[PDB]
Amino acid sequence: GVVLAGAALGVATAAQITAGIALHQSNLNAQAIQSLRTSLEQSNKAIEEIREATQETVIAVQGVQDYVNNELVPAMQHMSCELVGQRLGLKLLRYYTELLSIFGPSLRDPISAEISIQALSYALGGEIHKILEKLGYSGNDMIAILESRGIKTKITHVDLPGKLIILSISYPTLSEVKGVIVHRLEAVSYNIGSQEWYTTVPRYVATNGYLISNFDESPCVFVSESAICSQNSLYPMSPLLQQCIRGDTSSCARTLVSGTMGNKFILSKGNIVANCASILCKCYSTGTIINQSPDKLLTFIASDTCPLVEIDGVTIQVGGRQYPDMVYESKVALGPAISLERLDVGTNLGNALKKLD
Amino acid sequence: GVVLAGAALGVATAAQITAGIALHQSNLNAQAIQSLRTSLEQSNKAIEEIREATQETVIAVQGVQDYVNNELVPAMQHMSCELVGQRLGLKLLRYYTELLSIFGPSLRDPISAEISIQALSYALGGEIHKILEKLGYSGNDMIAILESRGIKTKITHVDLPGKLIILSISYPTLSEVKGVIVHRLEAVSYNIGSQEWYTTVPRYVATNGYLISNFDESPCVFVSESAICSQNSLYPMSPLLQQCIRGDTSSCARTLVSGTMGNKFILSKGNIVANCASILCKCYSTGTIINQSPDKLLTFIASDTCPLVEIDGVTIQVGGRQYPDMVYESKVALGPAISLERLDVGTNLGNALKKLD
Amino acid sequence: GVVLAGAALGVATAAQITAGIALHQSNLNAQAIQSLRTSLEQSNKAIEEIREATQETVIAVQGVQDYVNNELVPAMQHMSCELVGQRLGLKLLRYYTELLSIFGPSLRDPISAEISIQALSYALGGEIHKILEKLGYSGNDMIAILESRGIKTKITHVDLPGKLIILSISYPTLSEVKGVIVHRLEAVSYNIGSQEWYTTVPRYVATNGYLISNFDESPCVFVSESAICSQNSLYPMSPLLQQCIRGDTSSCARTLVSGTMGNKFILSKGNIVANCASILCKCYSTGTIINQSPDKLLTFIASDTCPLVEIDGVTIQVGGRQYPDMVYESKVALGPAISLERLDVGTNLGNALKKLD
Amino acid sequence: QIHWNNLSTIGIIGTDSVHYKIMTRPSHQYLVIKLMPNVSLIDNCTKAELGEYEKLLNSVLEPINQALTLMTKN
Amino acid sequence: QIHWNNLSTIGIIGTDSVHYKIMTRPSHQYLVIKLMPNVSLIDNCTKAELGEYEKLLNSVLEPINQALTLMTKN
Amino acid sequence: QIHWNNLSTIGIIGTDSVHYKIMTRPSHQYLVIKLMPNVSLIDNCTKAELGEYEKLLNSVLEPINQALTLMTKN
Repeated sequence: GVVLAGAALGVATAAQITAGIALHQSNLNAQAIQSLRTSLEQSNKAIEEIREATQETVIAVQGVQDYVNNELVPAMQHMSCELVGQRLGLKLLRYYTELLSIFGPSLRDPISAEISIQALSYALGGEIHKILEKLGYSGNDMIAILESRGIKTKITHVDLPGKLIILSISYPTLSEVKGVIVHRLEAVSYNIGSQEWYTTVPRYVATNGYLISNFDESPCVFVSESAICSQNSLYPMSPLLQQCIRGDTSSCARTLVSGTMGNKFILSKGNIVANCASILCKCYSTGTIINQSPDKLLTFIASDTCPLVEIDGVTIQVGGRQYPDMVYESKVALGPAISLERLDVGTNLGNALKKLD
Repeated sequence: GVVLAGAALGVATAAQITAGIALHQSNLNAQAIQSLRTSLEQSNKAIEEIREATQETVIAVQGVQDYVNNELVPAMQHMSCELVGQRLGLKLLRYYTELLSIFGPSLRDPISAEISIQALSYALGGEIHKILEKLGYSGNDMIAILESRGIKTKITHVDLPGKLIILSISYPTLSEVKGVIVHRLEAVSYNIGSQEWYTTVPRYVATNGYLISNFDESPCVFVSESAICSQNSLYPMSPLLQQCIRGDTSSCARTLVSGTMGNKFILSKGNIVANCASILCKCYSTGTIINQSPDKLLTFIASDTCPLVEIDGVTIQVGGRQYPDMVYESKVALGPAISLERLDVGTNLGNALKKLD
Repeated sequence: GVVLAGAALGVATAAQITAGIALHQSNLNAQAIQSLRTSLEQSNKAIEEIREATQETVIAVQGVQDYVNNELVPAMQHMSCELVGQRLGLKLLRYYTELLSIFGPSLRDPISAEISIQALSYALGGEIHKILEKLGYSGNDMIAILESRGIKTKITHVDLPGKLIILSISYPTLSEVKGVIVHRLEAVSYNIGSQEWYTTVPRYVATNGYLISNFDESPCVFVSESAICSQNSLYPMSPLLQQCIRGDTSSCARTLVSGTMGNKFILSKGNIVANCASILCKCYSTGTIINQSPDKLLTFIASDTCPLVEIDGVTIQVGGRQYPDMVYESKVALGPAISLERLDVGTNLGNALKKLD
Repeated sequence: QIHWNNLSTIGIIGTDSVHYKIMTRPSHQYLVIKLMPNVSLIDNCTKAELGEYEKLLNSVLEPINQALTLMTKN
Repeated sequence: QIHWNNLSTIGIIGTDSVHYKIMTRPSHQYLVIKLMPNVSLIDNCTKAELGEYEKLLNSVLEPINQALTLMTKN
Repeated sequence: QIHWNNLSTIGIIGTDSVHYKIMTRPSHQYLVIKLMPNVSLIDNCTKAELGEYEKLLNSVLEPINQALTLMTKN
């Protein structure tokens, strides 16, 4: 038998078809729905575990319980029934405002609707951790801490006399890809003549075997072992970006600084690398400043050149050299300018339009 | 007579001039303002209807009334006057924080200021529906439900001894354009060899007679009859976008997928169209899978090819064919890649800059 | 002596090094930390001034004090200990939700972390003005009003038995750049034949001597004397934008209108300039409308042409002419179209990709 | 109007097509924001906070007040 | 894999490198949003606001309800 | 400095021109965030929620704590 006949439906998409099939995996229609209905009357609980035979435990939510728990006996002198009626009427209309914001008519496709556990907060009573706590996650553990970002919900069923909607949530089950390593990049500023610059590159990069991907910053959280991306995160890259991070900076672009702020020095692998043609680098035990060739763009420091260095009032102890030494850089090209303002890109695409003309 | 002399004003814009003219349409200055002042002293109401002779009814707002309604007699033992004084002082400073966020010095042009009814919520007491309810709109009706997006307010007058600002709001009055039809597009994924792609096009399109416009997604709400755009919504399109949606896909661009997610099948007009060279499509009553030509990119299904089809564990009943059959596609070109990351567009505009050099 | 040895640290950045040096400027580790610990036990104050000898006054914050101040004696009949225990448990878990949003694992670099005084509000008890009030700023004065945007905080120290984090905030100290003038631009619409357009330029411009910069709109507040930018605000411009605002509009681009809305007239320096080939401009005392040459794009009005003008029902008194008169414009070029939709820029960069192919 | 026959070959299927309306503004209505919390019920309380707030109100309003007196008195 | 030796010459220094995990969904769980505040404790109160809200619920739900009856009954 | 005479011919009219200031930081001030709600008034209550929160605090803090011990002790 089918629940899906095309000549009477006409139009539906992939996720909608799979949601209908998964809804028919629920035999709630086959079974009497009165038992579900008749269970939920007397629950009187913010989050309750109502079990269903040969099925997952139903978890029942409520919205606004605590004030009604509060002002029964007191309000008899504390606040009049109408007064509290106005008071409730306010919150209820606020609750309607929230549900009309999220369950309302800006909600596009309720068959394929994907409603995250964060945004439902005041709809789900303003607490998000307790429901996931019921799921069996401590919040003291690897899943609850790293991943609270993307526990998703979907719409399954609507009943009109119960006036209620039935959702079904998923279980976070972590599994690493075989050859995924996430590198968090970072850069320092420098100068050429007097101009001050630094390199414009994507904040993160992600390599899966040979393949290197771009990365999202909004769902993706960083723990010391791995990068947890609770939503699908691996948006692709470009060859003219993927050539940048691997082995060449001939194509990687460069920017001018925001005011006078910039990173003029850094410690990496126990080595101080900086542009000491810009600020004060002075050998501490010897007592003299170090100059730089004008055909060079930075200056690196290991223990052998000077054991302790002063950079504008600090006292830095360094270690052994972990780097090759500074070969000439004037035969390795530098990137073009970057301007992050779509009007400029538009103006010059409108220039591209002029060139086409 | 005039209220507008240019040699003493100097500089003002179009909306500012019209706001000044509409302010002089108000004869509040001509009439005694004491009656307005002296009415508002004893209103003691969150939202009240104070009528004004030969003028629209003034509606008076308040901010924080209910707690002061609450703790008079109880606080005499419940909470000390200073304690409640500190408590109020907190909210009042929060109210000042909100009004300094919105009526403050980030507010650009208070003559032409346009302040929507949504953002004023905690300023207007945290309830938005009741004021529009006073306007005479049910919230059970066509206007309140479809259109709560864009009921706008403007600044009319400021009085210093009353310390108050006078706004005037408009009335939502819906009127359809003569030949406006809104189409919500949608697409499915596919592959060429092993590469997985889908078509990158604007989420909505809007045609007004011959003219086809782009569309906004933030104010525009969808009811079953029409698309309600409460703010001015019809931002223009480009010829090199308008050629895409009408009759040709030779210019429409295509993208690579986000992880492995994609729409490999769809039901449209009672017809299953999919790429069954990618996932499992198998004729149910016959019992065999269907293959696809490598010179083809999808596969369409009507009743005549197979009455019921299985797509990865489902059972689909289809109807009559509503489509022309698959002619060869290799003589119709495909779009270029799309990368939604302004650094890449910037990098390649900086390439365009290199080409200019 | 050092607190910074490179062979044992390995990797750290510029701001992290300076934060470590500034942490060692704090002799809290050198001094007994018990006195700090033992002071904070009995503070019992939302914001307290605990002084530290030969050091700035420590200011102690709390989170949720007032309800615990409220329901001790009353709750003995008003609300059960468990009931209030559940009630508190709710807020506490909400407090954990907020701190896990901001102090949690989405927080990237706590050595270089920059946490503004706005976002910490419900973490810092929901009041922002009082702490700055303690700093000695009225909120009636030039600094508190103009600049509440960017008072920054940074992380200094973490203690585990006290379970507490020690921040150190800065002092707003205003100082103007020597030759910085901020111009807020504005434009009106017009037509050529029947097409309706206006000029697309950056909302603000900022000139520092010869140099002209772009400008940010999110932190930058406008007082009548100066433009206050509490965060570093002066993001750079492009030569192909900087040539636009100074002395030429041959490169400045132009747009088509959003619906029928546009500015068809303006008053500047006591002069009405408009396109009166579009709407009704009629000499009031004479009684006749004024037409425009089709080789012209606007029409300017001073006292000498007509003393009082009517523009669609208004009565405008003008003054003396502050402008040169309308020379022909057909030998001065006009800008290309602008489309603010990255798909279009992407589509045409994908066209640029096709051109490269 | 739409040549959908070219559109389904790479899968462009419009799941909804509706009309479009725009709202118009024939008249107006008055709405007074009284910034002062009109609660004399305060029983001589909040005096200090309201007294600070009074002064706050000058930086709240005055710029706008002048901006409007330039529009009215000229 | 990364040729960092070309990267430090203009200062590209990766302060962290971790793995990557993705979550999978072997099973599901049921969760009923009862939109109606089940508080008969109301003692015959809020009757008017709940009665207005009942009607609100038609514009809240019905579109979705139909969207789901088209998926079920066909 | 601005050649406004070319700017009004297509209508560029600057309604405001002000100066610009930047804030500087001559000194600092100390501010202790005590994450623990110091309310012994709790009368032996919230014990379980605070006891869960104690453990929460390790995932709250420890990463940062280590990040800072690497800066101090090296």
